[PDB]
Amino acid sequence: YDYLFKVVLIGDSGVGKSNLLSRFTRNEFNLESKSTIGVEFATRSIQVDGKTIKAQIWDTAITSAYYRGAVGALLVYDIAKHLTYENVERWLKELRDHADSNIVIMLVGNKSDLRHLRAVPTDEARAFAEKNGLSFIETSALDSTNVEAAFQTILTEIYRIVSQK
Amino acid sequence: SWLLRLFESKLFDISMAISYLYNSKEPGVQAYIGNRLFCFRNEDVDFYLPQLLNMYIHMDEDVGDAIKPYIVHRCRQSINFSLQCALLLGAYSSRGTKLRKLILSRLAPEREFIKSLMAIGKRLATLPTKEQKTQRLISELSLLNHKLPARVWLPTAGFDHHVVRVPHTQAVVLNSKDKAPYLIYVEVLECENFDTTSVPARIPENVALKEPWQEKVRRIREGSPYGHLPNWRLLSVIVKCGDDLRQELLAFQVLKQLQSIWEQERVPLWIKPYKILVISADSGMIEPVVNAVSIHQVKKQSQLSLLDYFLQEHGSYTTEAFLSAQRNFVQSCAGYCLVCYLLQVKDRHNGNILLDAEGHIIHIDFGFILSFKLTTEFVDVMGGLDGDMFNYYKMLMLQGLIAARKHMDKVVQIVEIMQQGSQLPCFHGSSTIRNLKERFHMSMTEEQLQLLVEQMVDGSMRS
Ligand SMILES: CC[C@H](CO)NS(=O)(=O)c1cc(-c2c(C)nc3c(NCCNC(C)=O)cc(Cl)nn23)ccc1OC
Ligand SMILES: Nc1nc2c(ncn2[C@@H]2O[C@H](COP(=O)(O)OP(=O)(O)OP(O)(O)=S)[C@@H](O)[C@H]2O)c(=O)[nH]1
Repeated sequence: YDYLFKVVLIGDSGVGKSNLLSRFTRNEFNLESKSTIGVEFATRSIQVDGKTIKAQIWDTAITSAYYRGAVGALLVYDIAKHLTYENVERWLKELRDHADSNIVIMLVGNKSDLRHLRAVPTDEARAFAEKNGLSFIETSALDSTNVEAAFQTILTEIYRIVSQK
Repeated sequence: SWLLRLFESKLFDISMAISYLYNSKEPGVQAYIGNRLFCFRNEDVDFYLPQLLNMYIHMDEDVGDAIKPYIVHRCRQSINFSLQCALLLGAYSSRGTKLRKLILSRLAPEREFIKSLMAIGKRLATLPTKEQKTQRLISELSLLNHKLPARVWLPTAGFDHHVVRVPHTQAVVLNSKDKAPYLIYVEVLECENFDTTSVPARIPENVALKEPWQEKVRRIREGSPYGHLPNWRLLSVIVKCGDDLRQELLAFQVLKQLQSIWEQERVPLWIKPYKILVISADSGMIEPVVNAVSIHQVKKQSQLSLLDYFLQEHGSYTTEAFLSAQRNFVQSCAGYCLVCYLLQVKDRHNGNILLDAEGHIIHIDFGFILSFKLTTEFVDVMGGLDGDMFNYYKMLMLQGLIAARKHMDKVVQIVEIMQQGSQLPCFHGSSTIRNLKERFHMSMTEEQLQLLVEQMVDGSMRS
C-alpha cells in the first residue's frame, strides 16, 4: 500500500530466475522447465518496520529493456555451471547502460542444493561480492532455501533509502 | 513438483535415474540426478558404469557435465574404478579422449602389467599348435614372477588385493587358433584397502594335471611360497589378446539382471553370468567358471551319451546325488533357453555349453546375438517327453517369462542405451530394440503365453 518496488530478475538462461519467482511468489517448484519468453511478473506484498510495501518482480530475445524505473535487481547465476558466473561482469556492464545508474543489486548463487556438483566457490563469489557494491546470498529454489531471505534482504536494503531532511 | 515428488520417494533407484537421464531433455533434471548419484551406495551404481561412460562419449555436452563430477570423485577414491573407466573410455571411441588422459594421469605399473599379458598372447600366434603355445606360455609367464611381488591387481576379482605369484607350471592354452586365448592361475594376497597399504614382501621361489578346483588350490597352496599365510588366495583369468568383448559385456549385464529378476520374484531358474573385462575393444579378460567342461569334450572322453554320464558321475536314479543333479540340470536349461530366446542367441552347440559337477549347464559364447536347440539327448536326461520333470522345465519357462515381463524395462534399458552410437554387429538394424520389445509379447495374455511356450519348445526340437 505504502510503496511500490520495481525489481528485475536478470541472468543467463538456465540459472533459475523463473523458479526463484515461483518459489517466492507462489511457493511452487518444477524441474520441468518452460523457457521464459520475454517477460513475466508475479507479485507479493510484505511488511517492513510496520509498513505495507508491495514488490513487483519481473523475470526475463535480448531486448527486455524493461529496467527503467527499476529500483532493484536480483542478478542470478548457477553455482553448478561456472560459465553463468563468468558473464556476471557483462551483466553489470549492460546493467548501467539500459538501467538505472544507482540501482540496488544483489548477486545470487542459485542451485545451492547441488553440493557435490558445485563448480563455483562461495569465497570467490563473495570476494567479488564485497569487492564491489553488490549483495551476496546463496539460494536453492528447489529446496526453498534463502528464497525469502534473498528478497527480504534486497527489500530491506532498498528500504533504507529514506534520506529525509 | 510431480517429477520431484517421484525423485524424493523411496521409488527412486539408479535404474530410474539413468532412464530419465537418457530420455529427459531438461538440463535441470539431468544436473539434479548427477548430484543424487552420490547418495547411492557405490555398489549399486557400479553395475551401470558401461552405460554411464557410453553416454558421456556419445551424448550431448549437457549430459556429460552432469555425469563427469561423480566419475572423477570415484576415480579419486578408487584406482580400480579409475582403471576401468580409462579402459572403457578408450574402447568405445574409434569428447572421450580429453577425460581419459586426465584419468590415466602413479598408475603406471598396472597398464604395463596388462599390456605384457596380451603381448604374450599375440606372441603365441607364430606357434601353430595348441600344445606348442602352452609350452611358451609357461616359460614366458615364469618371467613375470621376477616382477611378481608387483603392486598390481586383477580388476576381475571380487575384492581388493595384490598379485604375488603366477604358478606358471599350471597355466594352459585353450585352443589352436592363430590368436588363441589362454587361461592362467594367479596368486594374490587379499587387502582391506589397496590404496592404503604396503606392497607385500617377496618370498623366494624354490606339476600340472586335470583336477577339480578345490583340489587344485590345495596342491598349489602346498607348493606356494606364500601358501602358509591366511591372507592367501588363488584367482584365475582367461586372456583374449585379439577378440572384442563389448558384445560379451552387454550380455553379462542382461544375464545379471535376469538373474536378479528371477531372484526378486520366486522363480527357481538357474544361470551363471561370468564377469567380463574390456581392455581395448580388441582385447579382454574373462573370469572363468570352475569345475566345468564342454559337452563336446565330455562326449569325447566318456564315449557316452549325456544321460549315461549323469548316471556314471552321480548315481542310480535312486540316489540323492543324481536327483539333485537332475534338478540342477532342468533349472539351468530353462534359464538359458529363455536367455537365448530373449537375446536371440545363435550358433548354439556343445562347444559352447559347459557342465558343472552338480549338473547345471552353462552357455558361454555370446557372439551372434540379436541382429538354442533341444536335442533328444537333452530331453533324455530330463526323463523323457512325458516326464513330470520335463513338464516342470516348461513350467519354469512360463514362470520365468511371466516374471521377466514384469521387469522388461530394466532389461531393455541396459541394451537400448548401449546401441547409442555403436558400431557393434548386433546393432545393424534400425529395428533392433523395437524387435526385442516385441519378443517380450507384453500385449499377450498368460493363456497366450502358455501356448507360445509350448510352440517354442516344439520348434526347438526339430533341430
Ligand atoms: C576363453 C575365451 C575364448 C576366446 O578368447 N573362447 S572360449 O574359450 O570358448 C570361452 C570360454 C569361457 C569360459 C568361462 C567363463 N569359464 C570357462 C571354463 N571353466 C573351466 C576352467 N576350470 C576348471 C577347473 O575346469 C573352461 C573353459 Cl574351456 N572356458 N570357460 C568363456 C568365454 C569364452 O569365449 C567364447
Ligand atoms: N537443483 C536445482 N535446480 C534448479 C533450481 N532452479 C532452477 N533449476 C533448474 O534450472 C532451470 C531453470 O529453468 P527456468 O524455469 O526457465 O528458469 P530460468 O533460470 O529463469 O531460465 P531462463 O532465464 O531461460 S527464463 C530448471 O530446469 C529448473 O529445474 C534450484 O534452485 N536447484
